[PDB]
Amino acid sequence: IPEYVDWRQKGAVTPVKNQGSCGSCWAFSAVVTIEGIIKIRTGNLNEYSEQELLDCDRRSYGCNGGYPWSALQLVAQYGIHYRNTYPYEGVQRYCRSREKGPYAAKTDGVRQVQPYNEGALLYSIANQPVSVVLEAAGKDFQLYRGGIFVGPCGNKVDHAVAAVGYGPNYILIKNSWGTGWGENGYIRIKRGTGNSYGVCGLYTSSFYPVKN
Ligand SMILES: *[C@@H](C(=O)O)[C@H](O)C(=O)N[C@@H](CC(C)C)C(=O)NCCCCNC(N)=[NH2+]
Repeated sequence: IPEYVDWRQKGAVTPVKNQGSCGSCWAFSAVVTIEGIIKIRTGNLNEYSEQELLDCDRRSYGCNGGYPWSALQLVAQYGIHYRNTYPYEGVQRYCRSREKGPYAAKTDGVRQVQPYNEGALLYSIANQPVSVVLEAAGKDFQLYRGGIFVGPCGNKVDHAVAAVGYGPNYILIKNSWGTGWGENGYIRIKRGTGNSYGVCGLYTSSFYPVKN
């Protein structure tokens, strides 16, 4: 795998989104990985529905949080609609996937990166955007404006985001806090520290969709 990956440069990343107050990061993270794998496999970059996962993932708890793995398993089992078909409302509502016609995309499964293993995560990022989790509760992360983020942070992971690239010192993260946070909505998080957890627990729980 190469020294640099940046799926934005491959046209595989949609604009940065803002989840708002709803604890829907798990769905945004999942959606980033679906948009990416659909671009990688088909050549078209589309936006898909975080709201659909929020409403329809019966293992998640809506705006009270959820599981990126559950959302990706939902897109592989049923599918997902375009974002314009099922727009983001920032609140869990009834599942309306039935009422919006056939799905726009469907994946074939979900694979987990071997946790606590930087190279395994880098290998998955070289192939596609990856859903990852991290500790975002610290003010250092909350107030991050730019640069390669080194913390301070613990590994108490609480926030799902998406890894869309990396470099020699960093992993490139698409957050769902709008375009005014970080580096136009992105954060570069230090890697190569020898901490199995990753900076901010970045290697704790990482998933990506599989699409044949
Ligand atoms: C993410 C966010 O919007 O910042 C949101 O809080 C979330 O999904 N958190 C996850 C933790 C990370 C994805 C690792 C979470 O808490 N998942 C477990 C389910 C939520 C807690 N349980 C209930 N019943 N609400």
